[PDB]
Amino acid sequence: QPEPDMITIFIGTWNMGNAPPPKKITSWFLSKGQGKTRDDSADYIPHDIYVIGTQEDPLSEKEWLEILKHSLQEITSVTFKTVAIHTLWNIRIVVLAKPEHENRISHICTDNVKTGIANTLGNKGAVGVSFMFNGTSLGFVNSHLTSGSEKKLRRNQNYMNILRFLALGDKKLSPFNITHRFTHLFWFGDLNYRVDLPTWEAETIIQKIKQQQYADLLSHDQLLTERREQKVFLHFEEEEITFAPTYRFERLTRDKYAYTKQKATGMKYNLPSWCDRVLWKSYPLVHVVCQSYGSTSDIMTSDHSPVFATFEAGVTSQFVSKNGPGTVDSQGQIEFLRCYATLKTKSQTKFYLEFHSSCLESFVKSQEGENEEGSEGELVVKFGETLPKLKPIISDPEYLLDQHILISIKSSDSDESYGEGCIALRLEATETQLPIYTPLTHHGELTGHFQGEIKLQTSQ
Ligand SMILES: CC(C)(O)CNC1CCOCC1
Repeated sequence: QPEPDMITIFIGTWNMGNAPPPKKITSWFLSKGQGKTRDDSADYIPHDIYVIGTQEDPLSEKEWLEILKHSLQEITSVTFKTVAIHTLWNIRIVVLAKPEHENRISHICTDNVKTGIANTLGNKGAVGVSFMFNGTSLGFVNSHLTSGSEKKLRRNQNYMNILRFLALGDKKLSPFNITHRFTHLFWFGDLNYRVDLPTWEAETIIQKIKQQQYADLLSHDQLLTERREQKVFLHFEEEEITFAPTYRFERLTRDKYAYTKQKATGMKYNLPSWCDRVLWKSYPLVHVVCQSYGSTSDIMTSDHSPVFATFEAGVTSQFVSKNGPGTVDSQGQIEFLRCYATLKTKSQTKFYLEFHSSCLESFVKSQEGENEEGSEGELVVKFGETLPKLKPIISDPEYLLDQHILISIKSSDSDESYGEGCIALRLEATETQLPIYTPLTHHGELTGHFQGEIKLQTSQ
């Protein structure tokens, strides 16, 4: 039985509106409805992993697991295994996997983050799951962010609290938040970003939706505009949206958007919006392809429609050589030339680098760089030719070229990371000086850049 080099992953997000689901929800898991939908010829093919995020979920974990498992069994004739389930209030994530994957999955973590303070603490936040699939780390986040058209800044704040405080993946990666801990990170949920148009334009918006003319609406979508302006979800991807707004519907039909202000809405309008979203961030030069992104048309118990997304995701095998793991492989090395960090900090401390990677027996600290001033005011930390030679555990190029090096630039004074980034070893050549680059972020905000050259020696 060969190990896979690619799996498919289903992501669902559904705000259930505190109502039980209808008797049949199979269209969701089949990626059928509006948008980028899955070919009928694939309907009996199971995805490898199904990750289901709900919000406003009224069901017990047991109730929902029985619906999900019976749904997938009806579709695929496979009895899925439960990898993990975690619930914060009415926000839930379920991870299900094909039985053949049970021994490939390990290091399962779950966590939650509650957002807001006093007033604004009590129902919004995120749940998440991580695990290893053979040699590949996978992370999944289901968030229900602050509601209301005039709270986009709060949503952005909720996002930063979630990525700072959600404790998933390898704790040894102490400088790194969830946006650096995983080969593939999927973040989805009722993110609650709205189409920012005047209230008076409500019937015009509905007209456009009925004509399937989304362009003038997506240009006002707050998540797209906040992402363009680098306010949120920096360095994540989202597939093009080609499905109607998923909120806010009258229940039991999809023929009507309920947008007008009511006591029950706090006297707020709910203009039709793409509240329900799936984004991802994968390490550089790893295969990840979105093969569906859309909404169902036939599940109408909630004021939201479910959203699906599916992905091809590259994965690697759990490599054993005669040498590593449990020692170094002397035929392997990673070298760095002409390297420097450019930082936005207004502070003057010395800095050093830390290199983290599962291809190393443990993380490596550099010497301090030499600080200089850039021509436009910047701090430039020069490492030149001074960075250490990294000694990987395995030298085989079929392993090493699939690996990544995480970099943190840390203050000598405080040992606090000022920026984090990631370099792929998927090079065009070995034993050859090649340019490398990563942006540097901290708390998911851009803080600088790291650039230079790499020289990678493998056993070939
Ligand atoms: C690295 C690449 C293949 O050129 C683009 N892939 C992106 C996928 C999602 O996260 C950021 C990287």
